[PDB]
Amino acid sequence: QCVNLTTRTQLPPAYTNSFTRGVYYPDKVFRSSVLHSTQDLFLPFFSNVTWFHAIHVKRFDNPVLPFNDGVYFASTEKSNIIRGWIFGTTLDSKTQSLLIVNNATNVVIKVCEFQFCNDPFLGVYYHSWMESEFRVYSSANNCTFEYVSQPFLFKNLREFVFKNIDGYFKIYSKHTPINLVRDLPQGFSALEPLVDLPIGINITRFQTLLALHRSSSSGWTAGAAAYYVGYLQPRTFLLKYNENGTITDAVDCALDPLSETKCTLKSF
Amino acid sequence: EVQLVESGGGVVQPGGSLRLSCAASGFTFNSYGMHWVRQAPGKGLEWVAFIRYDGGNKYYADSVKGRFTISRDNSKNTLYLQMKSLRAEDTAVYYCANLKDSRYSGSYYDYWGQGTLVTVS
Amino acid sequence: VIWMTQSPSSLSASVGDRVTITCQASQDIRFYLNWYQQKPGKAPKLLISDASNMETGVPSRFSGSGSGTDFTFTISSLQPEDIATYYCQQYDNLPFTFGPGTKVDFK
Ligand SMILES: *[C@@H]1O[C@H](CO)[C@@H](O[C@@H]2O[C@H](CO)[C@@H](O[C@@H]3O[C@H](CO)[C@@H](O)[C@H](O)[C@@H]3O)[C@H](O)[C@H]2NC(C)=O)[C@H](O)[C@H]1NC(C)=O
Ligand SMILES: *[C@@H]1O[C@H](CO)[C@@H](O[C@@H]2O[C@H](CO)[C@@H](O)[C@H](O)[C@H]2NC(C)=O)[C@H](O)[C@H]1NC(C)=O
Ligand SMILES: *[C@@H]1O[C@H](CO)[C@@H](O)[C@H](O)[C@H]1NC(C)=O
Ligand SMILES: *[C@@H]1O[C@H](CO)[C@@H](O)[C@H](O)[C@H]1NC(C)=O
Ligand SMILES: *[C@@H]1O[C@H](CO)[C@@H](O)[C@H](O)[C@H]1NC(C)=O
Ligand SMILES: *[C@@H]1O[C@H](CO)[C@@H](O)[C@H](O)[C@H]1NC(C)=O
Repeated sequence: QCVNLTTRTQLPPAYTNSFTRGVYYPDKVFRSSVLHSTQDLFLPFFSNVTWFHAIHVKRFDNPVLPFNDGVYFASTEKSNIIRGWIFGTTLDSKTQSLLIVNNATNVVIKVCEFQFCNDPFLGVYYHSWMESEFRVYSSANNCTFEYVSQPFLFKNLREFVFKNIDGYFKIYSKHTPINLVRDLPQGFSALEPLVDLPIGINITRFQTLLALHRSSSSGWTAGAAAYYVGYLQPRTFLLKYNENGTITDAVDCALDPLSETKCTLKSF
Repeated sequence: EVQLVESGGGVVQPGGSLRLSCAASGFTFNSYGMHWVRQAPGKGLEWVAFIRYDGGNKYYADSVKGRFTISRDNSKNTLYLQMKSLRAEDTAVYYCANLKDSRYSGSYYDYWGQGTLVTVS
Repeated sequence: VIWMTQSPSSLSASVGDRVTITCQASQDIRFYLNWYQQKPGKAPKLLISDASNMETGVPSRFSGSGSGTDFTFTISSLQPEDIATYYCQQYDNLPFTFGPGTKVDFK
């Protein structure tokens, strides 16, 4: 049974500085002690990343966002409210949609003709604990893909990159400690590849799934939740690999004349 | 919260030019593609142009292709339309819009501005 | 370029009457059709997306359906505030196009 959570008006956006974050390993190739110039979809340096407050403190506002050419997603929470994502086009029974949901022991990824709720969420009950996906969708049929593995998900900062190229949905991720609030940290950390899913569907829009506790819409409560969303662009990067093949630095060649010089000369 | 404000309208001679602009606020403008739509007096809606979120790919209606140029500045949240070689037939109210589109722009919300009148005579 | 047409170009109906507007595409556009409602002096309001999905805030008296080339917009019980020009718009491919527009008047 779907319930109406989004009974409030839409809140205005906030923005933060991406600094030098959102860089991922462009391929599965080992390189070391070398500066490599690569052209791929990357999050532009020092760009404005949208900061969303899906649950503000009981204001529930968890919008459907465009996917564009790829999405940079990040969150900092210990409450395990963010569980997963929905990717697709019409996000209804007319087309195939990708549902990624994490839980206590596993991650379940399905591609089906899901009929999603207007403002879908994961239902969590306490008796032992019970969890239901029927608060996300009413029904689903014509499933084409299924994958099950281990969970994808101071404070812990979780970063993901979502791409959809030539039928492959590519996920990159990184998990780091953070002692800051209301922003993204400075410094460099590359995101390692997580999984390549041979799905073969179109993605133009996506939504974040939050878990709510049963403790009709007025009976569903959760603590504050927030996340950051950026978008990838066709950019040229100079990536610095150390002796162990770990990327320790990077230059966004279009950030400024100085960066252009570094990329031209292949030097930091 | 969401606003779209067209400006730069007015009266110009045939064969002349005019640059329109639309100021966006209340939403993350740099995440969405944007459209221009025009409506001549007594007529229906006509699609004019579309630009992607990154300001890269641009598309035009055949009736304005080669004359109009669409552009955007994401640091100012401003959408622009540069019209060259204007004709009497181009008299219309011009709107900037974020049209709900599950195929190309990925917009889940439909937003329109107020409309700015362009007269060519 | 896909051509769009609507029929009738104009209809009159009274309060409580059922109003149907037909939109036809020259090419198969699947389920990618929007419906807009425009009143004089105002920008168009979206009522239906993806052929049959209702926008939030739109009264339940509005509905629509169809697939491929032939689509229908329906008002199950016309109200005095429903007097407007309705447009269909395809977004299956670029360039996007709007239909001629159907004016619903008051009987
Ligand atoms: C995912 O998005 C792509 C890109 O829009 C869709 O590809 C497009 O599919 C349509 C329908 O098959 C193609 O139209 C057809 O083109 C052929 C010529 O190749 C023409 O003979 C047919 O009469 C018709 O016009 C369209 O060209 C094609 N676009 C591109 C760039 O290839 C794809 O179908 C979408 N996937 C799903 C499941 O919707
Ligand atoms: C977390 O997700 C896993 C994976 O879907 C759930 O485990 C499945 O449970 C069903 C129902 O009992 C079984 O038929 C499947 O064979 C199980 N699969 C695996 C890999 O274990 C698990 O129950 C979920 N956790 C909770 C609390 O619901
Ligand atoms: C949610 O709102 C719709 C009206 O848009 C209503 O029909 C539905 O019953 C509501 N859901 C619940 C659980 O009340
Ligand atoms: C980010 O937004 C600020 C306004 O808050 C603006 O001054 C700055 O130029 C923007 N930077 C980029 C890269 O858009
Ligand atoms: C399932 O989806 C595939 C791919 O779109 C389609 O060809 C097939 O006909 C669908 N099956 C059913 C029962 O809808
Ligand atoms: C590289 O790996 C070795 C272990 O084989 C470690 O001692 C060294 O500190 C690492 N260097 C860097 C830059 O990670």
